[PDB]
Amino acid sequence: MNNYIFVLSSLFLVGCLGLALKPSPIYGGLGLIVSGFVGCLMVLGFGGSFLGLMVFLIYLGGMLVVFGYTTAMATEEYPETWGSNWLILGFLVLGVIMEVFLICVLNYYDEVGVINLDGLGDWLMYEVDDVGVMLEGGIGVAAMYSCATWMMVVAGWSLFAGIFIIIEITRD
Amino acid sequence: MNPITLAIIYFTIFLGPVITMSSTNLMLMWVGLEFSLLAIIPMLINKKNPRSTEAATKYFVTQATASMIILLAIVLNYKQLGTWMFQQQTNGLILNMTLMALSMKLGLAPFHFWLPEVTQGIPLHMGLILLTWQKIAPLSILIQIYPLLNSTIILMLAITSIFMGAWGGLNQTQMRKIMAYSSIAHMGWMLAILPYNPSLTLLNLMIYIILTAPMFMALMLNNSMTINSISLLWNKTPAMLTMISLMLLSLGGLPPLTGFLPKWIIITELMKNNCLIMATLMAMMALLNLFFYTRLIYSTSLTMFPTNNNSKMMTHQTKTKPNLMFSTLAIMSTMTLPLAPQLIT
Amino acid sequence: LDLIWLEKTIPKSTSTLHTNMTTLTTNQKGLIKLYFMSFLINIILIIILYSINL
Amino acid sequence: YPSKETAHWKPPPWNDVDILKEKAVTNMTLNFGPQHPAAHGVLRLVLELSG
Amino acid sequence: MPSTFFNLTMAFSLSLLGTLMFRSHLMSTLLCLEGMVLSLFIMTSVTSLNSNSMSSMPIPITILVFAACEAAVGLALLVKVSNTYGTDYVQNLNLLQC
Amino acid sequence: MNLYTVIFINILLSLTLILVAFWLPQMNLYSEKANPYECGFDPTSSARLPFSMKFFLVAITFLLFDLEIALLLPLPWAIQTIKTSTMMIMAFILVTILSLGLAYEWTQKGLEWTE
Amino acid sequence: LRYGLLAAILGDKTTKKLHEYSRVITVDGNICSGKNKLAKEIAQQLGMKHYPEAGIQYSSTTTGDGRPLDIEFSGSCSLEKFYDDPKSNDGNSYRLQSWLYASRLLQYADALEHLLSTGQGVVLERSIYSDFVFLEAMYNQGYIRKQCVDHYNEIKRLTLPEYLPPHAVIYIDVPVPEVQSRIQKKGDPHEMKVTSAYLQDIENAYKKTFLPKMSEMCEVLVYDSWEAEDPTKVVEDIEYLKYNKGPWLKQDDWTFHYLRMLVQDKTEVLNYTTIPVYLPEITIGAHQGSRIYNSFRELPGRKYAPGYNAEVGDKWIWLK
Amino acid sequence: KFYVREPVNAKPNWLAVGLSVGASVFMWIYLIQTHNEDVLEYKRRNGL
Amino acid sequence: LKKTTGLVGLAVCDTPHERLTILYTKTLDILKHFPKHAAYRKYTEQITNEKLDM
Ligand SMILES: CCCCCCCCCCCCCCCCCC(=O)OC[C@H](COP(=O)(O)OCCN)OC(=O)CCCCCCCCCCCCCCCCC
Ligand SMILES: Nc1nc2c(ncn2[C@H]2C[C@H](O)[C@@H](COP(=O)(O)OP(=O)(O)OP(=O)(O)O)O2)c(=O)[nH]1
Ligand SMILES: [Mg+2]
Repeated sequence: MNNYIFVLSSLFLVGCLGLALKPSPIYGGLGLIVSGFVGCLMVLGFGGSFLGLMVFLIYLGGMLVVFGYTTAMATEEYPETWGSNWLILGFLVLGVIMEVFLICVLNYYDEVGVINLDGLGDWLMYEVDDVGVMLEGGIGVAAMYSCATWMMVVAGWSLFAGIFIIIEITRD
Repeated sequence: MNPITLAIIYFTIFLGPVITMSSTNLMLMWVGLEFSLLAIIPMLINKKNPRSTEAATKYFVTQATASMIILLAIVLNYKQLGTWMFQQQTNGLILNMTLMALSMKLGLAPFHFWLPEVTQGIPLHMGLILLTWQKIAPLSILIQIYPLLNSTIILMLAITSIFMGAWGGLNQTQMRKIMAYSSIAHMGWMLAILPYNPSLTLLNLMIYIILTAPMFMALMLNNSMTINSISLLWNKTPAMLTMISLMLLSLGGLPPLTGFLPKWIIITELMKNNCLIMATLMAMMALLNLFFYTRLIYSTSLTMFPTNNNSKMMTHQTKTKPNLMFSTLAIMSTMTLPLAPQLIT
Repeated sequence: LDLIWLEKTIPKSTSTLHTNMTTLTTNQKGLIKLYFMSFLINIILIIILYSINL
Repeated sequence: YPSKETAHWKPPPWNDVDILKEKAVTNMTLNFGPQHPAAHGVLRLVLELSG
Repeated sequence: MPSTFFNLTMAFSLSLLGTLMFRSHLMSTLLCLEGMVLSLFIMTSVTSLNSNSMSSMPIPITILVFAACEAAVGLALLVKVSNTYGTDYVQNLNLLQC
Repeated sequence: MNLYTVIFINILLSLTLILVAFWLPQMNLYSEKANPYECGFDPTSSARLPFSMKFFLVAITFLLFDLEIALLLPLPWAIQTIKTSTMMIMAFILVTILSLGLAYEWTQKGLEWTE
Repeated sequence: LRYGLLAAILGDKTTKKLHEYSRVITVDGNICSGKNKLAKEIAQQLGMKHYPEAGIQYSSTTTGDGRPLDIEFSGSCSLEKFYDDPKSNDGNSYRLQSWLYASRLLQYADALEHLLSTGQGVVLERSIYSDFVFLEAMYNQGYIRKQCVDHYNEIKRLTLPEYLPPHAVIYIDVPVPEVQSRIQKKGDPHEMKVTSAYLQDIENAYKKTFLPKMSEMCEVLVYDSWEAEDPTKVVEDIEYLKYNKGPWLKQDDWTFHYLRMLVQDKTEVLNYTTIPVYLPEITIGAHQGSRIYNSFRELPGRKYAPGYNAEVGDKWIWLK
Repeated sequence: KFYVREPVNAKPNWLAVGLSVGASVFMWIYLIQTHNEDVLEYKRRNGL
Repeated sequence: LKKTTGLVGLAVCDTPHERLTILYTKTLDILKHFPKHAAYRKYTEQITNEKLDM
């Protein structure tokens, strides 16, 4: 129960490896949905739940529109999942073996202390205010409404200009 | 088009670099870069031809990848120091990734391959907007981190951009590709002088911008795309020829044109910092740049290429040239060498 | 000498070298897959240069 | 400076537009067969659909 | 936390390698771009939560907004590419070399 | 830990149900049975051809509006602020520009399913 | 250029100033068949503006003093010499044909500018959509060559799809012996030396290509001579025509605005007619070109911009 | 009329002419005044 | 003055007297090119003339 975040980070690494290995975009969206859920779990484990749930919802909508588009235009008669080429599977397991090799090397080389096998799960949350109200994530995202109105207005203008941009691109 | 979305898109094109150069937070510099890219894409893909679509796609994926690397550098700096600016004690790996990604944003070699591709297949005014306005925000970020840059990587990128730009402009016959390779060479000069003097790269940027604004304006007047198209300019607009030749010579860096001033003062500063090898190699490849400019001058001004029958109708009709923009910039980009101590800052 | 060998030595050989090198430089196809592969090679070289110079 | 590696190139068009017609949209053929509830038991309505 | 941050940095590196190495699919390239985006979001969120930088907590939301804007623009460009050719192939869009 | 156990119990329940569904009955598999359905005839296409959806602009607008949703969602903590005037003005501006974008798209016929 | 984005924003909408007779009507036919009078009468009793057939001197008449210039300033065509001897050692047939195409392009641009600026309809005689009939007749009679045909097709591809087709295309079918008899009765000695094969070639090009390719985008009003030689039944047909096809229905104020800009900038209209394709029948050369250009600049009213010519007037020279 | 089509500038644009002349006169007057103020301020700050 | 025809696809078609007039006169003018012994010419002239009269 100490290495839970490390297991999640390894799963995120595997999902990003599959996305890099580039299946058919159906399975690419699947891998990105899995990676988004895993990253949500990592953020929730590290702290406030609002950021993880936000990135989960956002990537759910994004990969849904992506699924629609890869059905519409980015498709082929035989969409390769991962086993159309044995090189893709061999490279996936090669990357997994390289990941295990590098983390074993960095555990053996414990001078810097980036990854430690004995010290894993000991330095996840550093210092927390034990007694205290209104210290969770989402209060800062609310402070975007009052303390970073410049961040709020550049995000809003980005979305507004983006509406105009996409209409003019797909005007045809 | 539509005036409302014209106003929105052009205001966002203006707003991107302004936010980048006026914001002290690296995140706000990144959102300014994002503003510039996303705003300029619909202006690129506007004629809806396959070449415009390809150029927009290439530009989008290149700038998106470079901006993602920039954001990686910003997040790693925030992890290392807790601030939102590279102060003094950041990691050299972070700084080198920042420099590499901003070089791919700028388009200097060996990240230069997309720039003539995107500049080709795009209308001339959008090429002007790209090659002048899009290169200020990454240069602003580079000027902001004026120390703590790797001079070795800076000089390697500068020398390869000047070499590849000279060779590419030597090969090309398309005017937009010629302008793009000129952009690559001058960006190489600016990046070369960047870690030693921000004032000199600002000066070279201003000289380059006021030099290639009227070049693009003169291309825009007759919609001249190729060397032959600019060659039949003696029948179309014969008054253009002297200013075209003088601005091409000034882009070549010939004295006593004011385009000699940025190369001269950059060589002076590099002499002050003992980089004679780099300065000499840069000057020789600038001579190569001047060669392809001089071939252009031979085509358009000093000889008279054959013309066709319909240019008689072209002479029958009347034209219109922008006041206060072409002639002013042409004069200030040719005959302003004796104001050199005022130009340097 | 003046019609063959000084001409072959300095100016024509310089022009031949630079036209060969500009053909070799501008021998690119318009494939952004190849362009991005070259960009990856550039990134790897920058990483190696940083790890060597330090 | 055309070489053996670039002798097959062409100059770009003057107006940056070239003919690249395919006409290979391949509209989906779907049959409302004689099992569809919308079909009246016995009908093979072959439909050329664009989505 | 340092092990997790190393894993997230390696995930970003893998998604960058996916972006740089094309496989015939502009949509897959955009997917790699959004994988890079997700990795950066998780890195920023974990850093802010670890350092208790509640004032800097709007930064992941800002990068998510601008990333979705760029994904929107990329999908629109992919639509235009598909209308031009009908296959969405990065090797098929190559005619600007001359 | 509790939520994790409930999630795993539900997943194991669904897996148990589908394993029972697959190992309980009697199997008789042949080609005409497992052919794709297509209303009692052989399919002309491969069902993997491009589909050409007609609401692509609405989908991209949905992406942008979903991120506007993500911006608007911290309002229950935003209303607890000490200023509340800049908060109210900022919320009004955000909702107004979102509505202006929707109105502009409606006027420019963006959400009209161009065939 | 008074008209622009600012004028359109302040309100100069083409759809606001449109009208039920804001139509482009193009009259077509063979060499001598009643189309000059028919277009005149149609414009007269529909309130349109009549544009006669764009000849060699169209730019000369529409620019400057309006008097026709020299035969070297206005092309080098010499239609009389083309009738006297085609297949000449110098390329005169294709020079005449390309110059007539460019002149018709300028005339079509002027007609579109008039219609989009004032709302008044226009009746053109033999617009740019019916000039390839002459080019194909020239090629099939052997008067020009495949290089000339390819150059013409390239210029047509560069210029033609940037404009709008006519609302109505009226055609006057007439047999080749009738055309021959009308030509002989006209009495022009150069025009009497035309080939009946050439006239049949023009008619075949018309029927085979022009009528269907324009019928799929606008309406066609083929008539005989007796249906013509009576310019009132034609006007009644135009009045009770239905305009339910073509690209005139799918466009709005801003498409009209950008078309109006492109059509009021005449150099942008004639830009692609001057592509540097070096066809020896079309290209000139530096010494002759510079001699002709200098002499044209030494013509009265042509040395400077039309606002600035003290030898013909323009008194307020120093304040503009 | 010598010309078949009316030229865009047959009469001076008097608004532009007056604005340009007035801007030139104002700029010269302001330049002379600020030069006088500058020499007066310089002399006042360091003696004569 | 009539609002609708009641048949779908049939336009209201104001001033119908002029339209009927020009259609009937065109029919007569093209019937003048038929042979005099053509029964179609005779009967169609009768029909068109009486409808034009009314
Ligand atoms: C004994 C004394 C020894 C010591 C002195 C040595 C130096 C002497 C001076 C240098 C030699 C003369 C150079 C200039 C003349 C040669 C260039 C030339 O004329 O090239 C012509 C040729 C183009 O021919 P063109 O006319 O276009 O074709 C026919 C019609 N189209 O052009 C081409 O094909 C390309 C020409 C490119 C431009 C050449 C000039 C710039 C040279 C840059 C030098 C860079 C040095 C560093 C190189 C990298 C590091 C090694
Ligand atoms: N070769 C050539 N001759 C042309 C072209 N256009 C017109 N012409 C010639 C044909 C006639 O000899 C002359 C006058 O053209 P018209 O067809 O208008 O003849 P005209 O005015 O005598 O008769 P009309 O009452 O208008 O039918 O111009 C062209 O594109 N090519
Ligand atoms: Mg006539």
